Amino acid sequence: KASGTLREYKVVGRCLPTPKCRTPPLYRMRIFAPNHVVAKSRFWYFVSQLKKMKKSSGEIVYCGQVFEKSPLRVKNFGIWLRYDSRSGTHNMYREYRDLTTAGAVTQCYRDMGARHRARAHSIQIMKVEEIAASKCRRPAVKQFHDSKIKFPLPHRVLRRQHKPRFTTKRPNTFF
Amino acid sequence: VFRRFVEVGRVAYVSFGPHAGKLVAIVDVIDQNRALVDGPCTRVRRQAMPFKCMQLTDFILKFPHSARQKYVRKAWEKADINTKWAATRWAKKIEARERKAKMTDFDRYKVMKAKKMRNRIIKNEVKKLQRAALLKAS
Amino acid sequence: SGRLWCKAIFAGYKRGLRNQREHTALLKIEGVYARDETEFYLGKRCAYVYKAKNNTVTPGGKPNKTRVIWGKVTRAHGNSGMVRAKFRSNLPAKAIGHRIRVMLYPSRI
Amino acid sequence: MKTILSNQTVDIPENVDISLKGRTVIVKGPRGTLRRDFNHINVELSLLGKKKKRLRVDKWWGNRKELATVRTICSHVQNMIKGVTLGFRYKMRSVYAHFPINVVIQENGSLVEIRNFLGEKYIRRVRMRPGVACSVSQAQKDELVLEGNDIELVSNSAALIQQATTVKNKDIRKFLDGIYVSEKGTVQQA
Amino acid sequence: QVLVLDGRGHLLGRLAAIVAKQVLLGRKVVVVRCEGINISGNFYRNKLKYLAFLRKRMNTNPSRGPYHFRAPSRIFWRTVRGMLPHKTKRGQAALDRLKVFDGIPPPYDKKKRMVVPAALKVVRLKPTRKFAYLGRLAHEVGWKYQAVTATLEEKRKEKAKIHYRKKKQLMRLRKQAEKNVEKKIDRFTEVLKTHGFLV
RNA sequence: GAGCCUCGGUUGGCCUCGGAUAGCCGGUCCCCCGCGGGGUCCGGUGCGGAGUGCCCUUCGUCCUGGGAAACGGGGCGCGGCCGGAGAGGCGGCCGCCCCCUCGCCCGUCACGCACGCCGUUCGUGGGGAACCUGGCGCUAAACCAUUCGUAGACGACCUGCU
RNA sequence: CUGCGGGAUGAACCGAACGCCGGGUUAAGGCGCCCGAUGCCGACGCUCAUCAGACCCCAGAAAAGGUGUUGGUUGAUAUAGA
RNA sequence: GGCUGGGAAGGCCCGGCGGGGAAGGUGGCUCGGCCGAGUGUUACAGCCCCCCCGGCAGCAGCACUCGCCGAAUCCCGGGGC
Ligand SMILES: [Mg+2]
Repeated sequence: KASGTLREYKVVGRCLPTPKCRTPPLYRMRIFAPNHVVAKSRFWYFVSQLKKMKKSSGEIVYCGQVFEKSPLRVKNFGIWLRYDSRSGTHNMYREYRDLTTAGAVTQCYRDMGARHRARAHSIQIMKVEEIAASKCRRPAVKQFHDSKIKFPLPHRVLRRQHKPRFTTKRPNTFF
Repeated sequence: VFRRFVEVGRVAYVSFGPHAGKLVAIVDVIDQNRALVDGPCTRVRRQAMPFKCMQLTDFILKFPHSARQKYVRKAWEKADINTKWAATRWAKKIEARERKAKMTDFDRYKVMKAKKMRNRIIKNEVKKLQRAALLKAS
Repeated sequence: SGRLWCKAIFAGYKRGLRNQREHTALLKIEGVYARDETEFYLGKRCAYVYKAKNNTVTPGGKPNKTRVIWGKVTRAHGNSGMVRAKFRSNLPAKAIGHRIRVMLYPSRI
Repeated sequence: MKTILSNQTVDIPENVDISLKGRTVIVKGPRGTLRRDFNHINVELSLLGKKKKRLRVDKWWGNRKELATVRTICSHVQNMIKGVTLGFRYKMRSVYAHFPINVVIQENGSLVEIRNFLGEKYIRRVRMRPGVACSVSQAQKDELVLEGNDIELVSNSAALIQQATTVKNKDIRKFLDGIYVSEKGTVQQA
Repeated sequence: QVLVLDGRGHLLGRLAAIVAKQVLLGRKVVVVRCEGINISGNFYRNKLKYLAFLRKRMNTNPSRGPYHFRAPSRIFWRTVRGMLPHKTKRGQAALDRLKVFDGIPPPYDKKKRMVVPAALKVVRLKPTRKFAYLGRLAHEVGWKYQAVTATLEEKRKEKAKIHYRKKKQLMRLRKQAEKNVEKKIDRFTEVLKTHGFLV
């Protein structure tokens, strides 16, 4: 599985009806996937991992993207992880600060890949929950919980190094 | 020795991006290199904007860190950020760059003639002043 | 009374790492360093001017030692302002890193 | 991670006058003037308040390694202020069993010669850092006093004269001989 | 029509790649003050690398072996040559256009020299990283003329200070003279500031 | 003045040191040092307008006929004073003759107007070789041959000879 | 018995198979210079090596350790004062 | 054209309910000229934010370009080889 700018999809599915069980129950899951085609595959993978259901023996009842309810508010997201290392698997809890839940999940994937060299296929997303300012364990998120937060830009290394390449003036880093 | 800080209500100038060359005010900080921004009086909606593409000026209006896009506009209008920005040397230099960009060939010819006369007059005056200074030194 | 052509440099032929196609030349126009300012120069006539030992004819003038190879700008080349050009005869490969003048009068503006 | 802001303040006395040339602290007082360039540290050196009562150092977006510089610069400034106000005096005692150590200052205190160390005919001439003056202490049979304004130079000279008297090719645990620093104090205690 | 570049504060490979690319395009490039070149990493790393390069020699006949030039200008020249097809006629012709100097020679001591922001240490290197000066590295591997270069550069800087003082006086007198006759150039100044000048 | 070969080009920038958790410009009432430098303080800018995102020069000619500006330029203009030694190879500062009214705005026409068609426009009196004008200065050395052994397989090397 | 693009180099690897050409687009691979192309105002983190690291075949390393640094799991005590 | 018969947002807001940052307030302390600036503590809202009851044209995947899938629910014009 690859990763891009992930979107949250709600997928509802059930096993195909049979004369023994006329009305099978409906199951839903939260799947973060680049598109719906891979969202269905991830839903089937997780359902087969949990229930005795396969794609051939079941069907997808509803698949739809879940829009962010408050895209304009900054929120703290807690994500519970289940990934595989070179050694055995481990359980993790990570906190991220983003405007959207899908953005938080993308940040979680990027951070896991950067810090533990874990690919997307090895990572299972268990639960993503928005959290208030309190109940945050990671000081990195907590240090931004300040109404009177101040910080300058000390070392602004200039870009456009190849905009006109030869100049008589050396650049400036203090602004 | 820093005089510019990322404060709630700081006015920032967007160097590059979709809303390039437009003023905007910082609402809340999202992360180390990302903050919630809002530009109601400068045709900029409320969305995240990285610190890389913004250079903040010396204008700071006071409003709560999570105002709902309405009180920030009121503070912007009361402080009259547009007029103060237009009075600054920064906006004047930006407008000079734009005027240079939009200058046509006829205008270039007029500027050439104007400089041709003006530089000669100024250099004649400079030579006279140099001669006077040399006379004074001796 | 002055210069009416833009300065360009014959950077090389269209090529891969180990194969070279001599029927298309790569030009480096001065002042153009992005794949957005090359739209102006598309279709512009380009010439490679050189002198030789023997005299040749000259339109509207006495015979001289100057000979040229005329060409045409075809398309941009890779985000850096590089321009692909095609000439009626392939360039001698002696002009690598030499002056090629691109004219201004396939005007369409 | 990156700490948003880390800072520490130094409360200087009214006697000391301190100025900063961007990131170079110049400290002058009763005993003299001390200079130390705090470049290559990338901190915000702020001098706030009238009469320059307090010196503040700031560090924005620094990791664990860059964080200790905030405390180390404050410690260096504290040592510099103490030296410019009270100074640093190092007392060291020469230890021997049979051969007595003969120490003589030569120019004023800068050139020190050590004689009869374990009976060695060789005499060690040790030069000290500028601004430090050595002397032969009184009221003690065998003691030396090192005085100066900069703690670094005095301590370096003390280390030089400690390492000058070293026993070679013998059990150092048995042959406990040489000159060792015994007390690290100030010239004036007040 | 000739590029003159000041080597102080520029990284070795970062400047070398750009200079080689410009040289291959028929441009004449002059690199000046090659003792100001700096290389990333601590001084001991680069010292060990140059010593390891010094170990490389032909066992049977070191005269035919690699040529270990000690001058910083020649070190930069070799680094640039490593980025050119010097075995071909085109590469040799391009390399002939390059010219490097230790210090700033009199032919170029009275010229304005450009800097490449894409090769500067302040831009490309973190402030917390360590670097080594090419002059000190060369002096410790066989260079002979570091002190002479330093003395000549000090004299050149004194001369440049005198010239810069004269330039300051000239510019200040120019600015005052503009104020003196500002009434006779009002119409010429208004049209200049209409199209984006003097603003 | 022709006369062969070889090419690149198609306005120049004649310059501080420099730091990047900082810098640029003046006056410097004040102090010190040799018109200038250094320090304190004060006042202006700093996404650099005392910006290479820049500056400098115009790239049609000639007639006369007005206004603004104005003593500027040229005759490889002729004679003196210098700076420059890193690989100087360039400029600065003064004396005397003659000539021109050049830059900006408008009147006034005339310039093979070659009737649409490409290498136009220059650095260049370019660089190398051979021949036609004058003024000012020139007079050989090297090698072979001979000689000697401080040298040597032969070359080579150290030496002597109006 | 098989050329061609890439893997610097090359039996078997990756892509893809061959008449002579013009234009366009791709695969596998790449875009600091050699060397065509990131001369993106690329995004998020990690890493200092006085043996750094840098892409299937493939051209090299193990057990065991490190408060060097960066995340996670569990367990206690701390204003009745660690 | 569809969607959550799009999610949020913009404007006048009206009659309420509770909760939380911790402010024209108080206040131990600190820095300057009652005020300006910085920290903490219970903390209603005259700085605000969030949920629950309900309703107005003002919308439209919006040139205030905050993130979709698209085309008998799709057509026109121009440039280069
Ligand atoms: Mg020509």
